[PDB]
Amino acid sequence: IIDGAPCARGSHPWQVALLSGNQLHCGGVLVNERWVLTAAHCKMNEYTVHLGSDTLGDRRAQRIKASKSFRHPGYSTQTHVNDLMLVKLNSQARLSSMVKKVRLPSRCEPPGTTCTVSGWGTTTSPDVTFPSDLMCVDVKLISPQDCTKVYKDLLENSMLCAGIPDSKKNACNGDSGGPLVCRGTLQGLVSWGTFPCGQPNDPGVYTQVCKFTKWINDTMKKHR
Ligand SMILES: *C[C@@](*)(O)[C@H](Cc1ccccc1)NC(=O)[C@@H]1CCCN1C(=O)[C@H](C)NC(=O)[C@H](C)NC(=O)CCC(=O)O
Repeated sequence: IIDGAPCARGSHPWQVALLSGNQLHCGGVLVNERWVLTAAHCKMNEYTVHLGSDTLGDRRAQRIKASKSFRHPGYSTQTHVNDLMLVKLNSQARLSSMVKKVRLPSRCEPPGTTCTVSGWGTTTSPDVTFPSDLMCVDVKLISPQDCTKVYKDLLENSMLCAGIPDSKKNACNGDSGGPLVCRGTLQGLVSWGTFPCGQPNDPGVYTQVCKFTKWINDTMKKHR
């Protein structure tokens, strides 16, 4: 997260981190006791899931191994369209005041809506600086017509843009799969942006979750 600040303590109980061993790979969100929702470009053979603490690497944080993951069938490693994936935990997560299921959307929030994106991604770019505390930044949803002016052919229908005019506030490497919450529901998952990160007027791009609830629900039902 670029130009942000530590998220409010305990305000993101559904935020998880996908680790490679004990090293940050991507962010993610807890859907239920057995599933984490994240970005498809974060695909790995297996993962270690961090839950229950705003401090990445917290010795007292819950840790669960995940061996199975399933990317949306329409995902492209080329364009990153449909950049979402479901990761199945090997054992069910222990829910508590600090580990909760995220609230999935029933509708899409309109352009201009103020939202919050979080993650343990780098706070600087290209030079990397990884925070120990979960970082947050508020951004506003940008209409597709307005975002297309910037990204043109890079933009696809199920991608959602968000940012603040003339501001560096944005997501960066390590934040993928992370939550973009607007007025109580998960509206996006961090997907991509420009490099270096934080270039003013270059919106952050997210997978628009309100377009995928059917797939998310059916996929979980499928793997029991
Ligand atoms: C995987 C996830 O952690 C990460 C999060 C992120 C979000 C915003 C900026 C940087 C990183 N997402 C990615 O890494 C995605 C998927 C891999 C490629 N990717 C990118 O965001 C890459 C770095 N962006 C680009 O390639 C963009 C389209 N190009 C440019 O920025 C170069 C052209 C220009 O600068 O205009």
